[PDB]
Amino acid sequence: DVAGLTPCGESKEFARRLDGSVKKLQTRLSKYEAGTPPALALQKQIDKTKNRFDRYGKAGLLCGTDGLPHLITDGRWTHSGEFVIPGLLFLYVAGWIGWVGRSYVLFARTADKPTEKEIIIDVPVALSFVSTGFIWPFSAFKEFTSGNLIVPADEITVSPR
Amino acid sequence: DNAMPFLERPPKLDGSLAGDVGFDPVGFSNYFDLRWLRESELKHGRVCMLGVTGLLVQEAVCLPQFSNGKTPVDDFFVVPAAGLWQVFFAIGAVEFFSHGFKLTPGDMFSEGREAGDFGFDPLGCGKNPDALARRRLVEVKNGRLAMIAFGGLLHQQLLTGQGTFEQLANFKAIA
Amino acid sequence: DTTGFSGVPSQFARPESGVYPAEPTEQTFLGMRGPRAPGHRENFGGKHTATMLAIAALLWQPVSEAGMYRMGADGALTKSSFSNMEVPGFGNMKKAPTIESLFPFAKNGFDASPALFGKGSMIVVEDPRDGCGAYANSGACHTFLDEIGDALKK
Amino acid sequence: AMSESVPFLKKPEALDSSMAGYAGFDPLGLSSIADIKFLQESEIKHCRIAMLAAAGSIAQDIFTFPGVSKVVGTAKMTGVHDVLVKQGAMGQILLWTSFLEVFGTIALLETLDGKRAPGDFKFDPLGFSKNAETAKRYQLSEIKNGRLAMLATGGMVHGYFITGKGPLELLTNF
Amino acid sequence: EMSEAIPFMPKPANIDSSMPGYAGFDPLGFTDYYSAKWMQEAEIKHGRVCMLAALGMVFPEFAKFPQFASFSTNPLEAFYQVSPAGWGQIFLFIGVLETFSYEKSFYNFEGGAPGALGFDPLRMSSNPASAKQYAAAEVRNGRLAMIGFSGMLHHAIVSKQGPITQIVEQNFYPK
Amino acid sequence: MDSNFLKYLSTAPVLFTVWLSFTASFIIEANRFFPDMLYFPM
Amino acid sequence: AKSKAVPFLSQPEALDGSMAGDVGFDPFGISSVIDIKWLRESELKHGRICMLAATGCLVQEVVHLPGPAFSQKMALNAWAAAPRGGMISILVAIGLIEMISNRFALTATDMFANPNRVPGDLGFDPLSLGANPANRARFELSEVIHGRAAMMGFSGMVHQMIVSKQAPIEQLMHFKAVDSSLMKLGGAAGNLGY
Amino acid sequence: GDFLIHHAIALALHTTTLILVKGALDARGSKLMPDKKDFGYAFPCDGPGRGGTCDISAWDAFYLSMFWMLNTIG
Ligand code: CLA
Ligand code: CLA
Ligand code: CLA
Ligand SMILES: CCCCCCCCCCCCCCCCCC(=O)OC[C@H](CO[C@@H]1O[C@H](CO)[C@H](O)[C@H](O)[C@H]1O)OC(=O)CCCCCCCCCCCCCCCCC
Ligand SMILES: CCCCCCCCCCCCCCCC(=O)OC[C@H](COP(=O)(O)OC[C@@H](O)CO)OC(=O)CCCCCCCCCCCCCCC
Ligand code: KC2
Ligand SMILES: CC1=C(C#C/C(C)=C/C=C/C(C)=C/C=C/C=C(C)/C=C/C=C(\C)C#CC2=C(C)C[C@@H](O)CC2(C)C)C(C)(C)C[C@H](O)C1
Ligand SMILES: CC1=C(C#C/C(C)=C/C=C/C(C)=C/C=C/C=C(C)/C=C/C=C(\C)C#CC2=C(C)C[C@@H](O)CC2(C)C)C(C)(C)C[C@H](O)C1
Ligand SMILES: CC1=C(C#C/C(C)=C/C=C/C(C)=C/C=C/C=C(C)/C=C/C=C(\C)C#CC2=C(C)C[C@@H](O)CC2(C)C)C(C)(C)C[C@H](O)C1
Ligand SMILES: CCCCCCCCCCCCO[C@@H]1O[C@H](CO)[C@@H](O[C@H]2O[C@H](CO)[C@@H](O)[C@H](O)[C@H]2O)[C@H](O)[C@H]1O
Repeated sequence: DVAGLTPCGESKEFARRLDGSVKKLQTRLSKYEAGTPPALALQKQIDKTKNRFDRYGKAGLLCGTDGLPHLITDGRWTHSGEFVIPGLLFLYVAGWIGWVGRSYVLFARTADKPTEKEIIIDVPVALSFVSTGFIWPFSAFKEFTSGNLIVPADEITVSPR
Repeated sequence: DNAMPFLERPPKLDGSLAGDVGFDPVGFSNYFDLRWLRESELKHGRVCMLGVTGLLVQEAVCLPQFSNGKTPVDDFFVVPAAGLWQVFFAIGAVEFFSHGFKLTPGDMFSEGREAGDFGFDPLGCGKNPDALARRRLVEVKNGRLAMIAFGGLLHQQLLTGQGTFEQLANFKAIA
Repeated sequence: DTTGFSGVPSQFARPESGVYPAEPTEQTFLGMRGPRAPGHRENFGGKHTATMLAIAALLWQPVSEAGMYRMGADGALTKSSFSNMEVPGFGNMKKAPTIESLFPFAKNGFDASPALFGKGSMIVVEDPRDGCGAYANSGACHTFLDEIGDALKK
Repeated sequence: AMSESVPFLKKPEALDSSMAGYAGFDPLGLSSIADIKFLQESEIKHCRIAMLAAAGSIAQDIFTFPGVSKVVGTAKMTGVHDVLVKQGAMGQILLWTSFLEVFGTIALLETLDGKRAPGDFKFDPLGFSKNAETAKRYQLSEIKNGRLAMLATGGMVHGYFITGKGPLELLTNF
Repeated sequence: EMSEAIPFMPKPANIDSSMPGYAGFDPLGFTDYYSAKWMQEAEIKHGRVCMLAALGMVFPEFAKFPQFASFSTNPLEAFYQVSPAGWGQIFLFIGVLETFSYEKSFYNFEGGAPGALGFDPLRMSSNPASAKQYAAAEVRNGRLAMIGFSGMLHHAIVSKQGPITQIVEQNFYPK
Repeated sequence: MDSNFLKYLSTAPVLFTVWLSFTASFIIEANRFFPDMLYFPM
Repeated sequence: AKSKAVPFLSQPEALDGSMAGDVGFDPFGISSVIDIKWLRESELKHGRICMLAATGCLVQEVVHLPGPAFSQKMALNAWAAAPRGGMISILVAIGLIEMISNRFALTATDMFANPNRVPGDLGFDPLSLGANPANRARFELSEVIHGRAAMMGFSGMVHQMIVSKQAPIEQLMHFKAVDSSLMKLGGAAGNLGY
Repeated sequence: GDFLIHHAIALALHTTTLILVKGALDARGSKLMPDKKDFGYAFPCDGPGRGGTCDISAWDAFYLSMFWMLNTIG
């Protein structure tokens, strides 16, 4: 398929990975009686292993010669669930955390003792800030264009050279 | 009188325009220019008078260089495409010259043009003022009548597929 | 201080606009109460919205029943799509976009009607009770009240 | 001030004897909820449509226009509706009443503006309401007959569901 | 002062009624940070490019140039069917046209009106009313063409056809 | 509850430990009910 | 100065009997940490959603739109069967309604910036049913009570559809008691997993 | 495997560059020692005051980047 890779549902080495993984569990299950807790546990593991391999086979992942699923991250839309869509989810959460922490640091600057607010956090005000982060792209961009995100170069302390 | 006596008379409909019976229930002339709306009403009306004459004539007459459709609305589909395009551009040229190249609502009436007026009276039928006033009201009402009538003729000709006069002489209800 | 979730941007060191428009009281039928321009509710108030909704509901009736209706030998009418009409002058495009492209009921199998629901695709109304009563039932019907009676006699 | 129609209840504080068909009957306080001019226009509209509906049920049981019996046979009341939806009859009625209702929407919005009495379409081609007392007598009468026909229409159609007959043959049989 | 487009928000300070397509619409305040006149030149140039581009996505549905008569009516395939010498000539011609805009912006930025590249051969916009109507109409048709081309592009990605063909075949949703 | 004990629970190490224990706990629960999510399923 | 709902506790501050449905019920003192305006916005919003949702479960059991995609008597099955495109259309339309109806004041920090803004009052009165100020107090009270009742009722309906895989009134008319062998509660760590 | 090792090499190149660039650009001065150019390239420290100034010279950034160069070529 892409880059000479094989879809995991028809690669024979993925099938051998699944078979060897289940024989490894079955030889451990061969040392226990049926209704015992180790037998129940190992059967649950065998079912979980089979479920994982079956799901990966039908997901559109591309296995290599090794038979292990490979990730395509060049930007094509048929593989966006492997890097582009997890990446969009990450950047939303990371920008949320950054926007919320910045909002609390600016609130804490206007406090009676600004350094006491950072080792003893005002939890109602900080929870007020953690709730605001869901619309951080719009709030942060409006913050940028209104001249309130970036400070000018002459209010920043720098080294002599 | 008031056309719709239960409704209050629209505020912008003074009697100065001919054909004014105070009929504006939806609420136009409170949003749009009455000068533009009157120009659209006369243009629609004259096009539909010519259209009803064309529909009736083409049911009987056909130029020798052209084929003949089943119906005068099917006459559109047997005249060559280049001919339709030439007619379209000829009408466009007339629209350009008559309005002086000002066609938009914003500029069409910047020269103090009178709605419906293109300075067209070769036979001098509008020489007399009072006769002109009567012919203004006659024009607007015949235009309104031809608008409804053209709608009727075109849709019945599409539905039946049998003209106007042959339809009347061979009337066949919906079954 | 700041109580928390107070909502005033000056208690959270947030930049506010400083402009808080006066809140009016007039309402519109499919709109909201709020600050408008002068003259806005007089031209786009309840009168406008009701009349426009009425005209849209009237013009739905030709649109929902759109098609090429033609007579056969008798008066029987056949319905066809507007696609079958061919425009004669536009080169390689033979069939042309019509009112069926903005309202494609047929592809989704809707059978639209002027009332909005046709014979096909009619609203479905069923009976939950299933033809039995609240109490003292017999057969494949055993209510919550019957189980209250069943538990009390056991 | 107690209600004349429901004596243990108070007067409904939005209804006054200048209205037509007033009996002080608003126990649930609905005249306080909705605008009263809307309620009056809705009542007269419901009244006139139901008067036409009741007369149509009676007349349809008595006689039927030429040709209609072939297209709709044993069917009556709601049963004809579905058959006549297949033909173009019901759709044509919907179209023309909808056309009238667009202007009725404009009329109702003028009524809520306060420039028109509810139910006033000024329609008096023959002359009956020339005199003021006769106009009042007709106004009270038309609300009274419309109310009676509202309940009538209800009864007629529900009797059709129960028996399959309709108003006149339900009188004749059982 | 309040925005006209968005009645509950305050007016964006750096846009004004003087500008032809003004609606008071700047919710994220780009003009509070960037130059309003640079944004107008960019909006007008994007609009002209998208006006041509929307016409170009639709037009080879009707007729093709004889040379490219074999080329596809899906525009995104006809993009790759053209030879690189042809695309090089297109890029050079656009470059020649962009020399006048490279000279307008970056050198005499403050002299003139946004989008005024000295291209008025037919001497329109002489009449002031016509000039106003044409300015606002160019802006609004440019914005409409931007939205229209963006639509038509992604629709050509989903249904592997052109706009008109997609509509006619009723291929309106992902197959 | 006492305001000085609530002020102690607002100190940085307590909130840090509670917040990341809560964070760790819903990652653990999400991987219990939905294990082996190598890709966004689409 | 004791609470009326909970007679052995003190009356919580920020609860002064002005708001409709104010019976002094705040034992955990959420109103002392979270501003009461935000809490009343959230209570009215939750309640309105639930009022529609409870009615949604009951009506969806009885009345359906046409088509096989809408023939799901059990409401928890309607979630999966109803067309995804239209369900995400509902979600996007809800998001647009949330930003516009709140007038871009959505965050906890910015909502109520305008002193004119009232908790739960979004300006929604299309038919001007609240025009009469005599009816205002009991309307506010009965809206609050309908919202609370519907929160409790929808919670019950959803978890009774989970326990019994039946639509709610059909569950009432074809009732079956819990075996207790199935639907065991907890137990993930008692058996040490699996 | 080649993807992962190329990204590790990129990290090593950037980190070695960071110490060497920071050493070159802070060589003339910083906030701890703003007059660092008066003392030269290789000096031990500025003493225990101002919090401590061990490894503050530009030579010491050569010293610290030598470990990262060895790691990178490794
Ligand atoms: C929420 C506060 C906050 C914010 C908005 C930023 C923002 C930034 N940091 Mg800083 N940083 C922070 C906290 C924060 N930092 C803390 C707590 C530390 C100590 C570990 C650092 C240490 C640090 C270094 C060493 C570097 C940055 C860099 C950067 C920049 C790029 C993003 C990045 O590299 O992330 C990197 C983030 C980290 C290394 C640590 C983040 C730790 C957590 C996840 C964030 C703090 C959470 C905080 C407790 C929020 C509580 C909120 C609550 C009170 C409401 C950006 C300017 C880089 C830079 O200058 O690039 C130009 C860089 O090299 N940061
Ligand atoms: C004035 C405009 C107008 C026009 C152009 C039409 C056009 C049409 N109507 Mg509609 N209709 C109108 C007004 C109009 N109607 C009004 C105001 C009503 C009252 C609500 C109706 C009620 C109506 C019904 C119920 C039916 C039609 C039907 C038709 C179709 C008849 C086609 C045919 O072959 O009939 C040829 C028939 C004739 C030439 C005979 C006409 C004579 C009729 C039978 C006399 C009726 C008199 C009546 C009692 C007058 C009282 C008026 C009052 C109650 C409003 C056609 C599409 C029929 C249809 O769609 O069938 C497919 C159908 O069944 N129309
Ligand atoms: C941008 C406008 C737009 C467009 C082009 C579409 C297009 C489509 N939608 Mg819709 N949709 C929209 C906006 C839009 N949607 C919005 C804003 C919502 C949220 C309220 C929805 C919710 C929605 C649902 C839930 C469904 C669709 C469906 C469909 C598809 C089939 C439509 C059909 O067959 O109609 C012909 C059918 C009808 C006209 C029947 C109408 C049924 C009535 C009117 C429902 C009552 C509405 C109710 C009162 C809503 C009130 C809430 C609202 C005010 C917020 C089609 C792709 C369906 C789908 O995906 O099927 C494949 C589907 O199930 N949509
Ligand atoms: C302008 C608008 C006008 C609207 C007018 C209509 C609405 C007016 C308000 C109506 C409010 C509801 C009234 C009922 C309407 C339906 C009537 C009906 O037939 O119901 C339908 C059902 C019965 O349904 C019956 O089914 C039978 C077959 O099984 C029959 O054949 C009939 O179908 C039908 O009569 O009614 C009930 O289930 C009532 C249950 C009991 C309700 C309370 C009874 C009286 C109170 C004493 C109870 C004490 C209990 C103590 C504890 C006991 C614990 C076990
Ligand atoms: C205002 C809204 C009010 C919500 C009320 C909640 C109603 C339902 C609550 C449980 C009902 C009965 C439970 C019996 C069921 C029961 O007790 O099962 C027992 C289970 C532990 O299993 P065992 O050790 O009992 O195994 C026992 C053996 O018999 C079987 O193997 O207890 C739990 O830990 C499960 C709950 C998760 C604990 C963490 C929850 C998530 C934490 C989120 C942050 C805190 C929130 C509150 C946490 C408590
Ligand atoms: C001829 C063009 C035109 C048509 C065909 C048309 C049709 C309908 C229909 C048809 C189904 C409905 C239901 C409807 C309803 C509303 N229109 Mg109307 N409308 C048209 C023109 C304008 C303008 C120019 C404005 C406007 C407005 C509103 C408001 C909000 C008021 C508010 O909430 O305060 C509501 C509810 C104003 C606005 O704010 O729009 C965001 C505004 O300036 N409309 N409109
Ligand atoms: C400058 C100047 C003059 C000049 C000139 C020139 C060359 C002027 C050229 C003007 C042009 C080409 C304007 C074209 C605008 C196109 C638009 C607005 C299309 C929008 C498409 C839409 C909205 C759509 C869509 C679609 C979507 C997305 C989904 C589809 O499935 C379907 C659908 C089709 C509905 C001259 C030469 C006279 C001289 C003068 O002195 C100065
Ligand atoms: C915002 C928020 C709130 C909230 C909220 C909530 C939870 C709101 C939920 C709203 C919902 C559920 C809206 C549902 C809309 C359904 C539609 C439009 C159906 C269209 C059917 C169609 C097009 C069809 C079809 C057809 C197809 C295709 C093929 C046929 O075989 C079948 C069929 C014929 C039927 C509130 C107000 C409470 C408060 C606060 O302000 C915050
Ligand atoms: C405001 C406004 C207007 C409006 C509007 C609207 C849309 C008003 C609609 C309001 C609605 C839909 C209210 C619904 C309340 C539902 C309740 C109280 C259910 C409680 C359930 C319980 C207690 C239960 C239960 C159950 C459980 C758990 C166990 C089950 O086995 C069984 C059982 C069923 C018994 C309009 C738009 C007209 C305009 C106007 O200008 C302004
Ligand atoms: C006139 C529209 C104006 C703006 C429209 C622009 C839309 C903006 C982007 C929305 C994307 C369109 O949404 C896309 O189309 C339809 C909508 O159900 C869905 O398509 C799905 O449902 C349709 C409708 O029955 C089926 O015929 C089709 O087989 C199925 O794939 C796609 O899964 C979805 O990806």
